[PDB]
Amino acid sequence: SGTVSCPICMDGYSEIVQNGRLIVSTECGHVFCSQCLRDSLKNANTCPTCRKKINHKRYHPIYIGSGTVSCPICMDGYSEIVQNGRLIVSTECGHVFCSQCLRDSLKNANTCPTCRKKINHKRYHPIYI
Amino acid sequence: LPRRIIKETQRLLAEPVPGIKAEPDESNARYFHVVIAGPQDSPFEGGTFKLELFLPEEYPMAAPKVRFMTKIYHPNVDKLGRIKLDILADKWSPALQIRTVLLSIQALLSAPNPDDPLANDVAEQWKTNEAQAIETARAWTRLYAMN
Amino acid sequence: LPRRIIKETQRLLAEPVPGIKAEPDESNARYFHVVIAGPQDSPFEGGTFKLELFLPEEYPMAAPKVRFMTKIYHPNVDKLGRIKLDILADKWSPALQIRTVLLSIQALLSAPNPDDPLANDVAEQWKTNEAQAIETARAWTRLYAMN
Amino acid sequence: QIFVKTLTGKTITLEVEPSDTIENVKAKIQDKEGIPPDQQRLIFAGKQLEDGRTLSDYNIQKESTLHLVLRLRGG
Amino acid sequence: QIFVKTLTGKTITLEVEPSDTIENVKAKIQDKEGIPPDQQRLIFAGKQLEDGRTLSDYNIQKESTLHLVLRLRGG
Amino acid sequence: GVKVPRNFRLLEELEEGQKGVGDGTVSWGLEDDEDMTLTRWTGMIIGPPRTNYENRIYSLKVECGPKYPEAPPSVRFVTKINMNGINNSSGMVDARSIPVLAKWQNSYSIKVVLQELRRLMMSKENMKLPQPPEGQTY
Amino acid sequence: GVKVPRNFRLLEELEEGQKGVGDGTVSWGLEDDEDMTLTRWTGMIIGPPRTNYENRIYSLKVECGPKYPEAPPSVRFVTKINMNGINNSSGMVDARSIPVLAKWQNSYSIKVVLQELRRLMMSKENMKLPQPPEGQTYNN
Ligand SMILES: [Zn+2]
Ligand SMILES: [Zn+2]
Ligand SMILES: [Zn+2]
Ligand SMILES: [Zn+2]
Repeated sequence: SGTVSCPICMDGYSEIVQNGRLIVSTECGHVFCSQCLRDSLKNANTCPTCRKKINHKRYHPIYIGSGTVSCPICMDGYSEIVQNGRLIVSTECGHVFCSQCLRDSLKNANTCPTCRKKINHKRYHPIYI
Repeated sequence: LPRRIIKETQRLLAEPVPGIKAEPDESNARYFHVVIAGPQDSPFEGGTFKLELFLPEEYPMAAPKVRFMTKIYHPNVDKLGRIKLDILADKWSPALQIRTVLLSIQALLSAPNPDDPLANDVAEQWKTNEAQAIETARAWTRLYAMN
Repeated sequence: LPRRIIKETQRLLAEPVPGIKAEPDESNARYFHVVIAGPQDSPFEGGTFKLELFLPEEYPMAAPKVRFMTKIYHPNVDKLGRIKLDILADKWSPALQIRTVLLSIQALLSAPNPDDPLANDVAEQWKTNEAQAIETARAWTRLYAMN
Repeated sequence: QIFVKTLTGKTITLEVEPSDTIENVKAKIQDKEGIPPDQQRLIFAGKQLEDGRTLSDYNIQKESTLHLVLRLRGG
Repeated sequence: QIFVKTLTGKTITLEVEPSDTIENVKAKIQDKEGIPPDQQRLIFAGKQLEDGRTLSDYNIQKESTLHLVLRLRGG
Repeated sequence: GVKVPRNFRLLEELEEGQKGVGDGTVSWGLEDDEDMTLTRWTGMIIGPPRTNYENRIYSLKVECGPKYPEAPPSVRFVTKINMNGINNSSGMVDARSIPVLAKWQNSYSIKVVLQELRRLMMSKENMKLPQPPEGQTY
Repeated sequence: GVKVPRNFRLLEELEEGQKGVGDGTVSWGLEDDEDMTLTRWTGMIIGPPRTNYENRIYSLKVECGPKYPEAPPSVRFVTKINMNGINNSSGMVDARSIPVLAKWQNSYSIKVVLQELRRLMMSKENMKLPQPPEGQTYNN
């Protein structure tokens, strides 16, 4: 709901990338800065936010340009999308989209619209930013 | 100080939660004197309870430490103010922030569990004679939490 | 009418990419008259080329439709102004938006490819006698693109 | 309309009828932020709200503010 | 030897043996003039010649003359 | 809602024409390949079975106005034919005579028009008409 | 770097006390269970072997100031004892007399204090001193 942050160390996005960290996300959709999640993983094996049991390599980096978020396809901003009741989504390739556009992008091809990596219905999950 | 700590401190200063009042100590930034208003239809209710919170360095990694400085009748809070809440020990998640914890403790007051309990004598009383216990709780509130 | 269309237009209107002019039709927003200045040091250079762009409602799902309204000599542009560029056909992805496409077209003039270009005849000359072809291109530019 | 303040401290707004069950509301929260309702604990007036009851039951109304914490057993 | 001819003008002369496959032949033409084998369509005796077969198969023999028609492309 | 500019719509028609359609009993396509404006078009109708028209080829010329497809296109036969609506002197079709031309809708396409004419040949008033010897024109 | 507040520190000690430690020759604990301020600790030492102290049990009262653990805590014997540093009249220990109390540091805790006392008992100047009869107490 605004510019992205990592709820553990509480840095903004700029600030996160500035110092050579990643932004990443669980399979449960919760976002963090890669250090913090690695350190958390050091002590347990559950999502800091919802307690989902991840047990490693059930997370990956994601890529977003501004810090604020917007689906490149429809060109909507966060508020707009949500208020419509759509979901924010990322591919496993780390590339982010509104649920709707992507759903439809798959109906024609089975490749990511930013990079091209093969995908299907399974390979994308919501994120909660 | 780690940024987060400041934000949290700063954020607490910026926007007060209701019935929960939290002022950091002058000598130590990581140390806090805290006041919790008793939740509604508790025996404590319309009560005021002092707590003190400190955070170890490892925090967020290590959970904060909280204790009651006001004597209170409750199964989870022992005679020395030590709180037995799970999110302070096992279930600690770095994502939880001070403000959350605080509310969690407030909440705890509403819903005591003697099912397993720290302050065993009380617990026994609460399961056996809830009505009484509740009354005693109100008593103690009067005695200790009205000033 | 999808918000996106305006925005893209708007930045197009608010900001113009160099060497290109893009005016939407008044009757219909989805329809555009675009004028491309020939690439510098291209035989075309000094000429001005009209194109028309339209986007099926399905856009961006469906690539836009683009065509030359000015007769031009090139392997990849046929007699009717139909352009064979792959990003309009197989390679189309929603993220790209017009502004890009346009520049992609601008490049094409600069960089003619014989790659199943429709007009084999253009192709034939260009592979066989590039020098000639280039001259002819300049000719046609003079003939058609100077007004 | 109801304001729930999330774990990070961000306010999100919901659309509801006082009839609505707590369980029902938790679903709406799950939808927005991705926490299973088992894990959600919801707080108002320093009191944890229970699943079976309704918003009306606790007399929460138009534009009341709700505080969300993580499921805790205490103990 | 055999001669191959165009709609255009040019007669090109090749060196082949009756065993030689059609594919094989097309390669030889490809080499001389630069047209790929799938583009080329070749006609003799009122017939279009097919890739798998041999020159013997069509009984082309004696310095015979062949016509080359090239596919126009409209992808 | 969605408005399709002439040229692009014409292209759409053109592409379909080249593809050909169904029976292929009627076909259309462009009169001249160097025309950017796609105005001059040629059509073909095959005479429907068991009518004096059967087993015959009719070529048409079709012009597409600036306000095509909003306005209907002008049409005329090139092969001689006896027919209601079809001017015998000129081989030109009166707009109003023909229902689709009279009731033109921006949705209609040339294809439609031709089927229309083909359809129309089979009608009782027409099917009976005597026809000229093959291969004359106006 | 990091400085701990009194209150939590004392609990740390307290817990350790209840756990007990090492050979259990020193033992400490709150004098009273109802005091939130954790001010007063009872301590107990066992007289080290091979000295007039051996096989004797000494109780101490320790007070922990608001300033602690930065400042050292006040210490008294309850059981009567002959020992350097120990005020014969009052059973109070002079801070300076004892090295750890004299050279006090926040890091030091009640446990260390007691051990120190125990060790000291073993030093030559002390070990040979005759003691009063078992079970006498200073006034108070
Ligand atoms: Zn972080
Ligand atoms: Zn999670
Ligand atoms: Zn979208
Ligand atoms: Zn991707």
